[PDB]
Amino acid sequence: LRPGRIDRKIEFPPPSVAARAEILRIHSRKMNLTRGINLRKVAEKMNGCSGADVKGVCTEAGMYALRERRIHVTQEDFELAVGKVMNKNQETAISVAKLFK
Amino acid sequence: MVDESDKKQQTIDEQSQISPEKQTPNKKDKKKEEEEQLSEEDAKLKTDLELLVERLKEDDSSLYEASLNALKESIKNSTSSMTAVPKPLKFLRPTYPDLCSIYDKWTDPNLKSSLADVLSILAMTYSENGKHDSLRYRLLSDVSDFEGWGHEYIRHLALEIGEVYNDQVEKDAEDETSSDGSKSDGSAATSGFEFSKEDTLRLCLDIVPYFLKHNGEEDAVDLLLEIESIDKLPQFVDENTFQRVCQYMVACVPLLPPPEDVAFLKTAYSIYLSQNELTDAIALAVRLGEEDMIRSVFDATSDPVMHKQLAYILAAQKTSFEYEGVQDIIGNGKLSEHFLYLAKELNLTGPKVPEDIYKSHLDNSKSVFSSAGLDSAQQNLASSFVNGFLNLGYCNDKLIVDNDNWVYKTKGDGMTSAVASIGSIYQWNLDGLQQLDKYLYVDEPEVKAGALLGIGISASGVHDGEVEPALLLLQDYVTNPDTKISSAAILGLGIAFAGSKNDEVLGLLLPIAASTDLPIETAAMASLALAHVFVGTCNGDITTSIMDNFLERTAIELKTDWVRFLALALGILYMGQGEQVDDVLETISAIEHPMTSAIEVLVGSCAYTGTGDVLLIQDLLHRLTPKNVKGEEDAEIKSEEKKGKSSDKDATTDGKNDDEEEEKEAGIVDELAYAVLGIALIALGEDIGKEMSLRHFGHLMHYGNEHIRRMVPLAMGIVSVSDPQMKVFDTLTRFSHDADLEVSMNSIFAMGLCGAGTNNARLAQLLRQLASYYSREQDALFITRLAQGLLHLGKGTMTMDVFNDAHVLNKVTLASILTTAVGLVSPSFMLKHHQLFYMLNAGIRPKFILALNDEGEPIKVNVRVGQAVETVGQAGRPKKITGWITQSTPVLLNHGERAELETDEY
Amino acid sequence: NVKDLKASQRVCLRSDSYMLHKVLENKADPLVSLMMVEKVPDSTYDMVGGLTKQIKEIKEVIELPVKHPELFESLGIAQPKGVILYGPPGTGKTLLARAVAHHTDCKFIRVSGAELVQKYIGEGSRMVRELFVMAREHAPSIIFMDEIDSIG
Amino acid sequence: RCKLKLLRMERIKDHLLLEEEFVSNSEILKPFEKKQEEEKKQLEEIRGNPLSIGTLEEIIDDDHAIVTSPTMPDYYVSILSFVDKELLEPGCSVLLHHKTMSIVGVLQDDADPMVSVMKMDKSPTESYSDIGGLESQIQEIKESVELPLTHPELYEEMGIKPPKGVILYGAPGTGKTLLAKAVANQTSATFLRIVGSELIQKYLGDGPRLCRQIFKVAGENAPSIVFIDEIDAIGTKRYDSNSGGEREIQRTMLELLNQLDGFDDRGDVKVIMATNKIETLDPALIRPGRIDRKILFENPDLSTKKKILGIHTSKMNLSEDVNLETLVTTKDDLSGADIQAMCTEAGLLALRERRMQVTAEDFKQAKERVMKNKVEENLEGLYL
Amino acid sequence: AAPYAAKLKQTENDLKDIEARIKEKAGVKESDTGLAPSHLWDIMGDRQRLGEEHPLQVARCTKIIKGKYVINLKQIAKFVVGLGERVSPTDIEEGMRVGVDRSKYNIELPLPPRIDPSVTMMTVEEKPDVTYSDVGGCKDQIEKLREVVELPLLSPERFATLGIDPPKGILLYGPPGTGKTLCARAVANRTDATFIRVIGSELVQKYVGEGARMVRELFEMARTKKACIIFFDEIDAVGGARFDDGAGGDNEVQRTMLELITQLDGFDPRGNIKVMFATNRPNTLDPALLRPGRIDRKVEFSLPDLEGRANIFRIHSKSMSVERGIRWELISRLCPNSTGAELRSVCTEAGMFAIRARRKVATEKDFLKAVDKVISGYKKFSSTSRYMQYN
Ligand SMILES: Nc1ncnc2c1ncn2[C@@H]1O[C@H](COP(=O)(O)OP(=O)(O)OP(=O)(O)O)[C@@H](O)[C@H]1O
Ligand SMILES: Nc1ncnc2c1ncn2[C@@H]1O[C@H](COP(=O)(O)OP(=O)(O)OP(=O)(O)O)[C@@H](O)[C@H]1O
Ligand SMILES: Nc1ncnc2c1ncn2[C@@H]1O[C@H](COP(=O)(O)OP(=O)(O)O)[C@@H](O)[C@H]1O
Ligand SMILES: [Mg+2]
Ligand SMILES: [Mg+2]
Ligand SMILES: [Mg+2]
Repeated sequence: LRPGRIDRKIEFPPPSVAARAEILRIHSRKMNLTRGINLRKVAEKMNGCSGADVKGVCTEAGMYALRERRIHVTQEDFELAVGKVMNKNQETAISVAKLFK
Repeated sequence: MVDESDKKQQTIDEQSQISPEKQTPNKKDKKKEEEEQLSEEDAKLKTDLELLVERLKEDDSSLYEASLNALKESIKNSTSSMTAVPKPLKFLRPTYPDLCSIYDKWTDPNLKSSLADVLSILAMTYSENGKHDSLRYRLLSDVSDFEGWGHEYIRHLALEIGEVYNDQVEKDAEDETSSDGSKSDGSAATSGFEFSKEDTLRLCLDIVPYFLKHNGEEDAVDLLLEIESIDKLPQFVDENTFQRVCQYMVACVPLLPPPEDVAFLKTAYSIYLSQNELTDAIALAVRLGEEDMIRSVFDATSDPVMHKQLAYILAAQKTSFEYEGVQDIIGNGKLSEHFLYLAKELNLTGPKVPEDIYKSHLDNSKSVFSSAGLDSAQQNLASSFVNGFLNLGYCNDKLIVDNDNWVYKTKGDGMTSAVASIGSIYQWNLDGLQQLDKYLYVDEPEVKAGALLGIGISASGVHDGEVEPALLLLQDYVTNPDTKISSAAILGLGIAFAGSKNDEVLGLLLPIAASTDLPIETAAMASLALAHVFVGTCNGDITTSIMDNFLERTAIELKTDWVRFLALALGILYMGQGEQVDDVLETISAIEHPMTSAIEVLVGSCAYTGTGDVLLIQDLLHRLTPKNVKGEEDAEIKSEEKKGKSSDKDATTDGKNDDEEEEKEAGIVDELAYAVLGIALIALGEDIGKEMSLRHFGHLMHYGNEHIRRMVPLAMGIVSVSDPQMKVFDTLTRFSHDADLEVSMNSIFAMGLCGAGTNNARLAQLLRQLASYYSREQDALFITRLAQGLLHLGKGTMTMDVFNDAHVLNKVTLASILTTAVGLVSPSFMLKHHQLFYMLNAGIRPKFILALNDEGEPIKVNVRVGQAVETVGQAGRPKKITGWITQSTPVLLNHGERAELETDEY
Repeated sequence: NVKDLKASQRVCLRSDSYMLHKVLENKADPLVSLMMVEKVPDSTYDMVGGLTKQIKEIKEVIELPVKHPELFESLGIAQPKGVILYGPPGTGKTLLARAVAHHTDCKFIRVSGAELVQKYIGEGSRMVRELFVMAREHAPSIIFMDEIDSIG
Repeated sequence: RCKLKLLRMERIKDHLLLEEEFVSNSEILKPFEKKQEEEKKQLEEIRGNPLSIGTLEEIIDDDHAIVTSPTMPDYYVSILSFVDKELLEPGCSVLLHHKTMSIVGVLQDDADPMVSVMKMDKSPTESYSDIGGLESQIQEIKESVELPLTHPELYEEMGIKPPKGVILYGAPGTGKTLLAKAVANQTSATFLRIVGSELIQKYLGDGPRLCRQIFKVAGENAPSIVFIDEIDAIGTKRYDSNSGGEREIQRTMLELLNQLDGFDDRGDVKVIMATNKIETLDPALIRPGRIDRKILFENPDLSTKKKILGIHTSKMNLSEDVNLETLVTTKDDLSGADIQAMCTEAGLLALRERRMQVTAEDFKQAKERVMKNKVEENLEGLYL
Repeated sequence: AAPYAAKLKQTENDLKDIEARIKEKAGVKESDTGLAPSHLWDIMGDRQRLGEEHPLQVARCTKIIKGKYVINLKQIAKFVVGLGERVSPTDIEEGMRVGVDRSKYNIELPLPPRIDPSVTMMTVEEKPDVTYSDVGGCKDQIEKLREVVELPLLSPERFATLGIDPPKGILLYGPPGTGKTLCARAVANRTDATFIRVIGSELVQKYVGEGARMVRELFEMARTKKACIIFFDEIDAVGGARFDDGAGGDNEVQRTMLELITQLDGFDPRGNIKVMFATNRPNTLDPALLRPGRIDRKVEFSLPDLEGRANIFRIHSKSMSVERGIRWELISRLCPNSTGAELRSVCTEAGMFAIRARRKVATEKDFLKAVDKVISGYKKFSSTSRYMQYN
């Protein structure tokens, strides 16, 4: 942190909601989607603070779709994945409380 | 960026970033309707300029290029350049950046070729108006910097550089050159050069010399004078203006071979004469070698003043710097003429005042004695010469000398050279005469002869002004019929006067060096002396010396050694110039036999001096011829062969040394590597050739004044013990001497081991002993530089007797030459109005940084040291005057120079 | 012969007494050892995209002075040194450094604070000079020393 | 500018040097001389074909040795002894003959993965007085480090021991780290540089062994300069506590005492230490009488930063809007690395607009960002 | 930009390209040693060549069987071997190396014991020749060394007349900077006894048990040598304190500590090994070398006295070029009680003031400046009266 060796500082913030929708899309470009799925709608269900959370929602949607054994990933699997991954946020380490001093 | 529509000043620039709506459509349609709209187009010209001005900020090529691409079309398509020929001509001002933007900011073969030609013709014709000049100028000092113009502005000025260079190469010149169209001189392109030069002198120093060298006239330089002479102090300082003037000449040393170079150096002198320092005028006047310019400067200081003041002392000090003493003769005689103050000025110019200041330096320094007295056989001769080599210069070791025991046990040639070593103890000093008198009046004719040698050496620090010169004593001894007596007299005569000339000296050295009918091997010294007299000034290239060389070769080869010395004497004589040595190379080569080829190869070294890079390949081509001849056969002579080979080895080295001082000085470091490889080549190539080249290497270093004096002599020295000829160590130590007991400690330590450790002949032992004792003096009493000091690119005259001795195998005969080592350097000291024997302060710095000079200038940072120090050689050369804090002003500048200080205080 | 031979070049031998025959048509770079055992494929900006700002920020100081160091000479700037990437884990901090490197043609050397990537020197202290020297052999390069500071 | 003249002259003599060398080697490095032809006949008679490598454990004084090969088997070798029996010694790599193993010869010059770390992989491209400013106590580092190498003459007049060692200390931003590399440029003595976080290892006992090496290498070059960067990094740094800890730190300090002087009496090594924590060291190295003059450096004051800033802005394209003296004026006794950082950030703002001219605005706005790093690296803001 | 500037960039890059070219064409080669007094080497090279006379697979005796021996080759493989015709019944000892023949295993040539020595040979060097006329400390302290170390090496005749077991050991302990190493270098010239100098911190290895081997090998080898001194330097590491941990990592180092107790005391006493131990803290010593039975009279090297500093500064200034008429007593007064090494740096800083002053001598004045420099130095630091706490 000595002054003059640091001339660029790249902070990556927690995603915006335009950014967080596109992370869902990035993973889905290998996947099959039933037409009409908006991963912007799912992004408004998310609040997030890392793009790791949304990578787990896509992984879960294709493993629910694997359980079904359908080629398409169906739209209820992306509903179930957000609530399943949020339970997983409360089980890797708690972080969303609102309960403060 | 994007087109959005104009409703403010910011968005007009945005509109025209994609597509001008004001310079492209409007102007084009207008031009192809009516020739009454030419009145409007002139008004719109200013409008077109401003939009260019705004948009010289867009980093990438594409949206400046493409946008102006049809404006480039409008030149030939609508403007035509022939619809009145004033009107299209004056409308070429906005279209000219546009042409460069497709030419250069896009490299494309079809259009870059075509548009080079277009830029030339229209530039020259539109600089008649003088609006083409101003058009460059708004881009010269630009608006903002980005990629594009970093290439663009070089194109504008490249048209000018292009044409003048091409006019010299081609035998067609003018507008017949097809990559231009600009006329060679005229007056339509003459004005373009004049306007361009004013600005580029102010901000740069880059195209300023380039243009002059392309003109090749001191006229061009004299136009530069007018602008600079106003600029001398207020715009940029005197010192800065000086650095410009010497940068041109140093930079254009290879670029102007000799006949061209001197014509330019005449103008550099004139600039210096006009401005404040007449000290820099003198330096450039020596550099030419011109007697006349020296006299002009002497008159400039002397005539307006009739009072002792700093001024008389100053002329005399300036001429003193040349320890060749070409200047010393000139300055002695105007001073007698003026007849205001005789007493102080005549001595000061002469080397007589330099003897007095030496006494003060010697007090601090003390005197080192370690001299060998261990005699018995050949070791007697070794020890007696060693006595002198440890006390070179002015020192005192009187009690050891007056013990005549060891003096008299020497024999033959040893007796003569034993008394000569005694005289070099009292070198550069008038006192000590009493010792020479003893020997002169006692035993065999030999010691009388050696007393004379001492006079010559001692006289090197007192002659000029014609108060007890070497000529006065020694003219008598030449007349004497005995041979030893004559040879000793004329060798010492040559030493004392070095670069000085006088009729009695010259005319004495004239009947002999013309009579080779008599078989004397010690009449080499006759030419040797004559050669020095000429060095330092524009050559006489005396026809007598060429005559006798030819007559001796015809007459005898029974003594190849005599003629071998004579061949070198010509090559030392021919120095002082490079213009004139061209002609005599042609005279000697008229006569063509393999013996004459030997003479030629030495004189080729001197002939091409100061620009040679042709000399060097040629001096490798000579080497191949032995092997070539062998190939052919596969598919009295002794003397002739021997001379062929020895001359070649000395010449190859001599070319490298001579070239490297004169061209620049940063190349000096590179030429050292050739010699190392040359030794390896010469050992498998010829057995005899090796003997010569070992010795030449040590003197390669000393002549060129390398910057690395620590590493290379010690590294050479271990290996060279096995190799034959121990005369090598002696020649390494002439370089190594630098500041004494700096470098010289390692030499003593290393050389005493190899000497004690190995005895393999008492002959071999004698050389090895002599060398160590040379290197040391006494806490750096004096320094040796082959260079003049005033110029370190220049070449002196006193050290050319040192350079002589490596071409012939070692002897007791050679030892007599080798005892003399004149070439001493003065301890730079402040002078005032009463004559001061010490300094006050100096700054010292290991090296310069500047690009401007290759002689360098010390930075104003330095490390501080006190008064009374001898100037220090390479590996630390820069010396600064520190007196600014004591509110003093140097009068005689020093930057590592030899020049002695004089200071002005109010 | 000795002028077709240089150091770190693999050869083939016909053992007539170890008689050098040809150069071998294979070599495994020692820098590639580290990179292998790590194992990284190439990325671009569709593995980062959707935070369009980041690509610009790093482009100025990382990409350009590999591409053209003449810009930074004209500017006069003393060239960039360390550049800190920080943020939540899962923002593709590593993925941006991968993305620059395929375009710039750098060797993307991901270090991780490991003693497992090596098997030829086997400590990180002595692999600071040497890592630089390998990245200079195979220049251009990006040394992605990912510190973690979980170690100990 | 107009440094052309230099580049031409140097380049031209190099061209000729390349020419001369090539031609010298071929057909006039005669393998037809009898001193080359007769020498190789009887040299190869005992010199191989394959020359099995050994490592020399010990010699015996009867013209023998006992080698241990890296391949395996030991051998009780003789010595052909035209490589001069007393010229070789343990640790050397030796040439053995493939019929019966005799020492044909000895290879000299090695390299290790442990001197790879030391050796230079660059030659500094910033030379002296790019540390310019704070130049009033650069006289005790150019008259004990540079000078005895440059003149042994002045230290002959006084005689006794020359100056050895300097320690540089002050606040950071006084240029110490490059100063070390810049006095090395001038002397032309072998400059080793070793970082002090590589004299801390995560293994035990092998630390002193690495440090012991460093000075034996240096004395082998007759002149060297060794720079230890941050010799306060061997008295604050540790890895794990079971192969590091207090002990690892403790030992390496003690080792470096013997290396700096002790019994060894090695060659000339000039030492340069930069430190700013000078109380984590043995009280056996920071005494005068080892490291002779100790140099203090203080933050550059108003007039000194005028010296510093002309160093950095000569590389910049200055506008006539640019005022250098008001950039100096505001700051009060602050670091010279800060000035270097503000000029770098000024060219970054200039690049942000896209223009390779540097304008006044870029320096004057970059100043405040630099000052925000002093006034919120302490979140107290204005002192409370 | 400017028209000539455009060309500077090209010529610079031509330089870069030609340096590499010159280097490549010169070639890289491997230096090989020579000897000019050998122009014939195949007068004795041919005898060593081409038949079997033999270079020997080195082995080592592991057990004497009385009438053959069991050796371990260094290829590890074990063999019973006999006796050839260069070897007798009495030449072979336990743990001794022997060279054996590779076609048939038989003792060819007996050899010195143990090939493990190579880092016990990097603590052996030949003696530093520093005089006893310039030493460190001008007290009675070095004559105490001259009775324990020096005199029984010179003359065991006096200690047979006393009848006492000759005196061997001594501790050099106390303040830093007092020239303890200067006096063992001074003694190295004078006695003409081989010196073996040890770093105690080179005795520790990552793999514990390695430095145990190390110590044993050096010490027994030294009993075979005659009339040597072993200078145990920097043994505050190993030779320090001992204590037990519960999860530490100090214990591996203590192994070498224990081996120092047991080689010194032996199962016989030292076979003409005089031992000096230099401890720079009198506070780090094993409590089983603290007992004085093996470390006989132990002499504290302390900081100079006010008369001792005057003497020390006079050796330095007789060796320096000065003007006499300078008081060396005054200089001791200005100083506090402090190291002997400060006075050794007064002269060299007075020598740097010589050069600024433009002198060949150092005179009275500038020693005062130098004295002040070092004193303010000790003010800035410590160990100006510290013993590392507790005499
Ligand atoms: N006083 C100064 N004057 C000029 N440049 C300085 C100064 N101090 C530091 N620098 C510059 O800062 C950069 C790095 O400084 P360097 O590493 O040499 O210094 P340091 O004092 O050892 O400590 P630090 O790196 O923490 O500043 C270099 O570009 C150097 O030129
Ligand atoms: N008493 C003294 N007289 C002269 N010089 C001394 C004296 N003491 C120390 N010195 C100088 O200090 C240098 C280093 O001291 P040395 O290596 O002998 O340390 P030491 O006294 O054994 O102390 P420590 O155990 O604390 O390191 C010596 O080479 C010597 O020049
Ligand atoms: N910005 C992003 N765009 C697309 N996918 C992402 C992004 N960031 C993270 N991922 C996904 O999340 C995974 C884990 O991210 P990781 O590489 O651990 O992030 P970081 O480098 O920030 O610690 C990746 O392997 C990838 O599948
Ligand atoms: Mg992660
Ligand atoms: Mg620092
Ligand atoms: Mg200690």
